[PDB]
Amino acid sequence: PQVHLSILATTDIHANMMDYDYYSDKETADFGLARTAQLIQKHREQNPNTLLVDNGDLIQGNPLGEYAVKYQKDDIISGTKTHPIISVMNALKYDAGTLGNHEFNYGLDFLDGTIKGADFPIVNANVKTTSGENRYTPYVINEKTLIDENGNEQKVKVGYIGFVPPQIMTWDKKNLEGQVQVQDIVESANETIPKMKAEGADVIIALAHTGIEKQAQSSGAENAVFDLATKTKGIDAIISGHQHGLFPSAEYAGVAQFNVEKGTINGIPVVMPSSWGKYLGVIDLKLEKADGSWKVADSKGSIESIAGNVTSRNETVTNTIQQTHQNTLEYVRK
Amino acid sequence: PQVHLSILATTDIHANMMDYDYYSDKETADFGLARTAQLIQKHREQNPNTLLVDNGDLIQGNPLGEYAVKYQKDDIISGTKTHPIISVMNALKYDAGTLGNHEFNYGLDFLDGTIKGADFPIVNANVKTTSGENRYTPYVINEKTLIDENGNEQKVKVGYIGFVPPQIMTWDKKNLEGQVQVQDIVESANETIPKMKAEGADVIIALAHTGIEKQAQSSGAENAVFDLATKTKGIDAIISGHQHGLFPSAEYAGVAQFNVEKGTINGIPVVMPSSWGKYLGVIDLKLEKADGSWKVADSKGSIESIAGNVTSRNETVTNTIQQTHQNTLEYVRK
Ligand SMILES: [Mg+2]
Ligand SMILES: [Mg+2]
Ligand SMILES: [Mg+2]
Ligand SMILES: [Mn+2]
Ligand SMILES: [Mn+2]
Repeated sequence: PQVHLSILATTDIHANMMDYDYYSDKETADFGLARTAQLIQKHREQNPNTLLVDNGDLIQGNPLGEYAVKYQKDDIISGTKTHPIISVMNALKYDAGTLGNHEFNYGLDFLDGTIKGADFPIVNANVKTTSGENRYTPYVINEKTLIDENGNEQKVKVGYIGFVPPQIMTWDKKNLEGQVQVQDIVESANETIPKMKAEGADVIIALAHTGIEKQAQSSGAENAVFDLATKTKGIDAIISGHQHGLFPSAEYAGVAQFNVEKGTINGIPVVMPSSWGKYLGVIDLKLEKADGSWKVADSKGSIESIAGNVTSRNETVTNTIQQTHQNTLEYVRK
Repeated sequence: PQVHLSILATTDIHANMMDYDYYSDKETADFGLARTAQLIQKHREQNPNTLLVDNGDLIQGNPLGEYAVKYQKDDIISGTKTHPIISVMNALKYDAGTLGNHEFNYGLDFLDGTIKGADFPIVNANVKTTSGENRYTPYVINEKTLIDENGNEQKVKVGYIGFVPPQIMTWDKKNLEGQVQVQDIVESANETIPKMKAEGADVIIALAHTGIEKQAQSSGAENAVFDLATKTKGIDAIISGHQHGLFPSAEYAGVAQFNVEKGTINGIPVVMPSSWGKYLGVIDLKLEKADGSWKVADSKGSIESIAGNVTSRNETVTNTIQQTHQNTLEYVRK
């Protein structure tokens, strides 16, 4: 009897809550989480066993992100106020998030404070203190009661692990030098996966804030998804970002280890849903239990555009962010 | 009897030649000089006395700009090959251009090489050598034979002067420290304008790669257009950019010195046509001659969107850039 599990994913939102360009000071139809959330609802309606994750580069990039750090830094840091972007994610009932490089742009304290307000775990395994301790929650495992194809309950332990590029040491040198170090993405995965398996994880989802190259690279690579898929063992699904590209896409047809039709790399489903909420990532897993152990019998990775599928703003996003958005308009209009 | 002179302006194109997103690897209708050039053609058909200028942040920003610096650096530097973006500008018969902050991202030598290939002058008055000499052509004056409203010829000397924000010393510290310095925008204008008037300039156009604030600022300001308009004398038209905003726009109604209906600041027409070719700036001057000297009798600044006015790519742009664009696709796809 199988379990059909769906994972929905956003990446590189870059603080675009509304379908709005603060620079031209105009509405747009082309991007924004208020539009992507319409796809999220649609997919949730299709499968009760649905998880929702974000892949980082979330809280920074436009004037709304600037507004939050300028006007609410102290209260966000203390946990008094929830970061307004995190409030949206909370309203949407995200199950997990992770850190992109741009999460570090406003300093470590603001990031810690941002994380404090999330209802869901925000994980990262490769950023460490100067003495070698995990600087963030490295992974989490949640026991989920999923419904199988016979309608029966199946308890399945789902784990999330996250990765950021080591190049944050360059990009955010001022904020980070002397305060953290960053372990190679693949080496972090290999160190951490065994622990997740020991602690009972049945399905492991990588929130890999890192892109895709067509061939192997060595340690320290900025865009390491191919290496994650080939050099590790135990990851069942990979969410990709950072490059602001699309995966799957036709360009990868004929590249060793890639299956464009299935959206897989080395047999593991991978999705990279563009940037700014222009696409939603969708991974389907068919889980099969044997010998008390779960495996992935079949999978697919796909992406869906908001273009042509979405024509209006999601009310949950709009209602949640509205005040902050109007505050941002005032801030921008000086 | 008057002369109607029209000035068309682009700004912050950021190497978007085609209406194409290299990151998602697909066509867009949203931006690109190939679309803006359709507005250029339309406006040129409306008035024989038309000038065309670019306001900087032109050669950098996307993978096409990267392709040029990576694959053609040596030949661009020597002047052996024209920068492909500059070939497009040459083909569209631009009359002048200027330096935005991003022109410095690839170093001083590459920028010098890029400029060598332009058929038109690229001016900048405020970047200086460490000893105080102008690092670039500070201004140019061209005697134009314009046609007045009686159909008669009128020789009018048009000058172009350009400015970049002094903050390039921070943004491009590695490329610039110890090699140039940057004079305050207003102070550069006040130093340079008298010389232009001495050399006979009748009409002076500022290619001001700098944005707009609603009230006065002091020396060293990043966004200095208000101060240019109020603290200098002798500028007849200002092209603004850098902020990626819109001007004229309704937000400025009721702000002292601003006239939204006419698109002026302190009586001088100003335009800021968004970014990436999403708008074309259009300034109309009605020039009158009294006693051997020209003055601007009436003026207007306006911007026009490619949205709703343009539905296809301009052939001169496409034909000129096609090979480079195809090479860029190969580069991006690896
Ligand atoms: Mg960063
Ligand atoms: Mg990133
Ligand atoms: Mg700029
Ligand atoms: Mn990003
Ligand atoms: Mn720009």
